[PDB]
Amino acid sequence: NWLGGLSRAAFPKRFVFGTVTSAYQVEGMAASGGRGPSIWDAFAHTPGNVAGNQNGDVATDQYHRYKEDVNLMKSLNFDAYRFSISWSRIFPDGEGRVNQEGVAYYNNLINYLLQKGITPYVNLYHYDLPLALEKKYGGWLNAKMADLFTEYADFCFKTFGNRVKHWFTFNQPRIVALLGYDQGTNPPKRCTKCAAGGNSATEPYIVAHNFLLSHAAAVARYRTKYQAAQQGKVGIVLDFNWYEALSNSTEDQAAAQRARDFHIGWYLDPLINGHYPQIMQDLVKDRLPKFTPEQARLVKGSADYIGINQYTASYMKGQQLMQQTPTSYSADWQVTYVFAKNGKPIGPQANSNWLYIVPWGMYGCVNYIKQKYGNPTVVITENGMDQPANLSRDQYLRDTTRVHFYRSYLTQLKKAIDEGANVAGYFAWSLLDNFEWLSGYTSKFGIVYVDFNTLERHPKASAYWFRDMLKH
Ligand SMILES: OC[C@H]1O[C@@H](O[C@H]2[C@H](O)[C@@H](O)[C@H](O[C@H]3[C@H](O)[C@@H](O)[C@H](O[C@H]4[C@H](O)[C@@H](O)[C@H](O)O[C@@H]4CO)O[C@@H]3CO)O[C@@H]2CO)[C@H](O)[C@@H](O)[C@@H]1O
Ligand SMILES: [Zn+2]
Repeated sequence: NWLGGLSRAAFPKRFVFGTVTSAYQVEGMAASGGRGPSIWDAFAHTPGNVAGNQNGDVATDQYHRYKEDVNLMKSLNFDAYRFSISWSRIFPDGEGRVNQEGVAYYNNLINYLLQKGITPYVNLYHYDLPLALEKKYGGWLNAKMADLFTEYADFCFKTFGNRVKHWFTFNQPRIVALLGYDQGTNPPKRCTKCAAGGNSATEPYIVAHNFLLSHAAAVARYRTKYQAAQQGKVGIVLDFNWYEALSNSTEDQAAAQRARDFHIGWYLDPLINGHYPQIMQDLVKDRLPKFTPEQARLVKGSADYIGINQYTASYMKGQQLMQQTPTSYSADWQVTYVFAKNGKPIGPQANSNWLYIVPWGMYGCVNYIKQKYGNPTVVITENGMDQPANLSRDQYLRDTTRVHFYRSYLTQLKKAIDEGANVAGYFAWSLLDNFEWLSGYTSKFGIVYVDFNTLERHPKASAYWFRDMLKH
């Protein structure tokens, strides 16, 4: 049967199911309603940066249509919605003056969600640094971000936290560090060779450290000032793709473990254990910042739950660890990616070249965090796959591959939960086809189709799959 035995009965009592968007990717009204620009507005408006020179000026226009989109998610039997607040829609300059029209939007959205029985899970940040903060402070290169982010977070707690009980600070700080400061392909476009400046060997580590210190500072503010009255929770969202040793050789098994540590341990060891992974300390040395005892104690235990964005898996091949002139965060891992074993690909690709469909990676990741980190509370905060551009509406709606994707991946998550993993919830990326960063509107991740000419919504087969699976 097309549910493959899945239903709410197959998951723990009170397990949360939701869908996900992010502000810049869906809201639109990027330069209206008092919103100031983010680094993504500037980047997207530069010819050549985004597929087709597209941007998020209008996106899906959820700003005007949010009640339609909330009605739809409720009709599909989801319990929750993960979205983000645009920092520059609240503070157009990232600090100082509040945009009251921006505040009213998020109030109206949160209030409508609650009216319809949908739980808001709110990200404070999803790549969209106010452009004014980038220009004035140097963004995440500046330790002052901890203060700036904490004052922003404080405002959001004060204004929405009587209603919002489930917060996240950041989304995929690894991707910000990697693409913004190692490869220099997302804003601020920094890297060793880059026109904007940078250093691929040092800046990614500086950025990650500042995200960890800012997270900790915002959570300390929540706990000391807001928690007693509001009784909510604050976590963080981390990407984790699975790495499987290519063979059972000592060097391949080591390479796979190195990859895990440089990918997810980079953030989880500080958040769980109060220090960076030992291998990163050993290999990155002076280029890895050192937490003071006081900082490490602020960071450790600072996430009420760990959000994991889980998409894909790779095989890892090792090598003897070499003394190397430092070049980049990526090269520091000393591993070789491999995408076939025994002459067979690890899985077929979705539209995005990096996205290999490997449902057992979901089990790998969840089991791994269970066994390594003392079984912390984990929320699967994104999981999904994309269709290519230029299909007909009916081709988009017959998303048989995405249906198979969700059934397989959710079966593997169920496998890990049944083995004892402390997973509290699962969220599909995305509710709607949207602005997919460098891919623009050329990558379709939604369970709901969006016609980008007319802005009409049409639920795909995968939306109906969820509605059937999730009926109460
Ligand atoms: O895209 C959907 C959604 O997910 C969230 O972010 C995505 C990013 O949008 C996407 O760019 C990112 O891609 C990663 C990928 O996961 C890695 O596997 C891949 O690894 C590289 C490695 O860096 C190279 O050194 C090596 O040579 O090859 C491999 C490629 O096979 O690196 C890419 C970045 O290039 O994946 C994220 C999720 O993990 C966001 O939250 C959401 O907003 C996005 O829309
Ligand atoms: Zn509109």
